Amino acid sequence: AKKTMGIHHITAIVGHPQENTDFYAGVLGLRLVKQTVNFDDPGTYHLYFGNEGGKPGTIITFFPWAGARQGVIGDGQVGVTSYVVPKGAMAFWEKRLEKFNVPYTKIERFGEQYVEFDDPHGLHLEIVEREEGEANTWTFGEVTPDVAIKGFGGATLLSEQPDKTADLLENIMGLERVGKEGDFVRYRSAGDIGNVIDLKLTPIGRGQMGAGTVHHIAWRANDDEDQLDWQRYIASHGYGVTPVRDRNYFNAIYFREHGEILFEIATDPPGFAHDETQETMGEKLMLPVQYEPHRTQIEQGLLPFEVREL
Ligand SMILES: [Zn+2]
Repeated sequence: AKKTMGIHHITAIVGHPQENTDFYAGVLGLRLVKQTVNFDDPGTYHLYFGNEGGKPGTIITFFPWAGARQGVIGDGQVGVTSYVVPKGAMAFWEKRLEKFNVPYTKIERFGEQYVEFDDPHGLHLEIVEREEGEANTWTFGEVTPDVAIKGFGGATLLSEQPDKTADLLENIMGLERVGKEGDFVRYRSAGDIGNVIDLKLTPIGRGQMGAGTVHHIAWRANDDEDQLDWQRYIASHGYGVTPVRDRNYFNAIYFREHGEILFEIATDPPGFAHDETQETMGEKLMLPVQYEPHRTQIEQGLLPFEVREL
């Protein structure tokens, strides 16, 4: 079958863009690498945060719509998004969360210690220390390369049918089974980031779509050719798959897996530096060219916000 390097990006519906940004840039120190709009709804932001380069495996993306049409975290969703930091950096993050009045808990699984906390709109996050994965050199506030979030450590999936999700991850998608512990089976992809995928083995009841939930998880393809191969393979192995959609910073295909999680395969190229320079990406509102004749309509409707140090 096929083999993905790991997570490309994760996409979530959240609340006010300023609140979202104050958390992901202000607290977590991630770079806003692209501000654009939702391809489907031009009157809604689509914000992309990541490491200094917005590299695949570091990219968290948001549809911020203020007013919180709140969903419920449950089966058929990514339950927890995992962020990896350098070895020894746990205390930096614990003290920083405390400074910002963000409660956290400490849990252990598979011999690793995790800091668990929620973002302002209810998404479940965690931080884990690992040597693997390139340092994030985006300096923002007190966040420096020796402590900065390097990207995703992985994610924890809540599946309506965990046996089917496991079969997909291991036997179709080429992830290696690490083992089982507690209520989890763990899988590892071959990349050095976005690579540790935990699957909860007992269903906790179906989630509800809406704000404060993860919308989908995207897995990496090396290039357009690899993605086309994925489309052919996935469609012939028991799933519905969309046509390729050009999202400007990558091409995308989507398929809902049997545990009801929405998966995506996204190409590593071209990335976020091809309609803005690497040094300025994230600074201007970029639009799908189809909407450039409505820039006035579009901007008039978007809430202002700024990336700011807290
Ligand atoms: Zn996506």
